[PDB]
Order: sequence, then structure tokens, then C-alpha cells
Amino acid sequence: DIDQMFSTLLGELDLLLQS
Amino acid sequence: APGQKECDNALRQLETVRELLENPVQPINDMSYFGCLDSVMENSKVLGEAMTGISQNAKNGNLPEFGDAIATASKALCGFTEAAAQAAYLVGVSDPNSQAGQQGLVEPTQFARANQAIQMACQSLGEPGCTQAQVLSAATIVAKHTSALCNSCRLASARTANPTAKRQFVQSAKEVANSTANLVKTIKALDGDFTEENRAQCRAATAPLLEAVDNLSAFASNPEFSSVPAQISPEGRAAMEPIVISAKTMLESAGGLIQTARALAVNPRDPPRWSVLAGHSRTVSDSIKKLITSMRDKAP
Repeated sequence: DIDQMFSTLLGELDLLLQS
Repeated sequence: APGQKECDNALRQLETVRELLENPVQPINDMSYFGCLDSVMENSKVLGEAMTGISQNAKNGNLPEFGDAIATASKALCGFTEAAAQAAYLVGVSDPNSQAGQQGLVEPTQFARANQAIQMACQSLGEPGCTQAQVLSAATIVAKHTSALCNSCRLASARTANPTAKRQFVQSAKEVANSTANLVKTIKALDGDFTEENRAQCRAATAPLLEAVDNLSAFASNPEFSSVPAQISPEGRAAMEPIVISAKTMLESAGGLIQTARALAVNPRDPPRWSVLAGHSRTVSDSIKKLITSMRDKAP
């Protein structure tokens, strides 16, 4: 899936956005 | 033929890992000395089992189990070498006349490669004859390196006790992460849309990312954040030497073990190669025993 794929690639990016 | 590629790959992996023993005067991982001793002990168990798997499966022509044992040995030998090289560094730097130095906030080589890869991907997705698929493949390269850059920024932020640098590493990473999201949005937006305006539009969305990447590269290049190498005294180098020699001997014999096994796998009717195999295997074990004893006796 096009969303699942980029999610797998973006790694632990959320730990920064939330930060 | 089957099994030989596993052996060839293992020999290539050994040749690479052996560079860690050439000048082990800087840390190569975050393992403590007891982390190193634990890793050496675990890998000794794994390698012992793998060396028996190599001989028994070559003898019996179980070539898939043989290949797994070669691969398992290789991984355990690389783990051993990483632990030995780190342990040697820690022994050397503990000498009273050694100067320990400091860890840099960001490993510089992979940092530069990540920035370049993002810049090259942004350029690739902008080339005029580039297909829509190449836009998407370039986006995956941006996502990969954006995640690595953000991780390295979070680590750098953790490593520094300077509140201004702490905050700035996070903010710079944030600018990179949000620019990638805007670029990905514009790529996702392209649906049945392969017109010059969208080619220009993808190009347009690369600008904030390239600027954020450049701004982070400029910030991270402050000499204040750079590593300062350790200085290992002559006596520290002497103290490290028994660990280094034993690790080098383990790899020399392990390479011979794998080369011998590669031949026996194809033809196990070879009494001379069976003795050579047992000789390399016992010398591997002797070297590991000497290394563990050296790690304990030379312990800081």
C-alpha cells in the first residue's frame, strides 16, 4: 500500500514531529 | 557449486571486519567493557555450534544446513571482531598516559551521504525526461535519508548538555521532516497527472527541503560538535596488543576454515582437508580462549 510503504521508510520520524 | 556463494560471502565479510583490528584507537560502538566481554562469551557459544554444523553438514552433504552454518559462523566471527576491537580501544584509552578525547555529536560520513542523497534525489525527480515512477522512487530515497537524519539529530540532541544545541538539533530535524512531508504530499497528489505543470510543481516542492538540509548541514558543521580523537600512549598500545593479536589469529584461522570447508562441501572425500579443517577449528578455539583470557587479564 502507498501509505504503508512510506510509513515503513519514514522510520521513527514521529518522535520528532510530536517533539 | 551450492554452498560456495555462502563461503565466498563469508570470506568477503571477514576481509571487511578485519579492518577494525588495524588501528583500534577509537570507539566503534557503545558497548561497555563488560558489554564486550558478554558479546565475546555469547559469540563463542554460537561459533562453537556453527563450526560443528559446518563440518558435519559438509561430511553428510546437507548443503542447505551447511550454508546456514557458514553464515552463522560468519556473523559470530564479525560480532567477536567488533567486540575485540572495542575492548582493545577501551584497554588502550584507560592507560594513565592516554587522553580519552570526546565523541562527536553526529557521525560525519553518513551525515554527508544522507544530505547528498537527498540533494541528488531532489535533482533526479526534477530532470525533464524523468518518468512518474522515477519521481516516486526518488521520494523513497528522500524518506529513507530523512528518517536517518532525524534519528541522528535526536541522538545528537541527547549527546549534548548544551540547551541551545539540544533545542536546535530538534528544530532543524523538524524542518527537514516537515519539508519531506510537503514534498511527499505533492508526489502523492500526482494521479494520472504527468503534465509540465506538475513536473515544475514537484521541482518547486524540493526547494524547502534542500534549504532545510543545507541549514542542518551548516548547523551540524560547528567544530564544537566535532569529535576529538583519543590519543593512545605507547604503553596503552602495548596493553591492547594481546587482544588484537588473538583476534587477528582467530580471523586468519577462520578464513582458512571457511576456505577448507568450501572445498570439502563439493567433495568430502579428502582426508587431508578434514585434518586441515580440524586444525583451523581448534586454532580458532585456541585464539578465542586466549582473547577472553587477555580481555580479563588486561581489563581496566
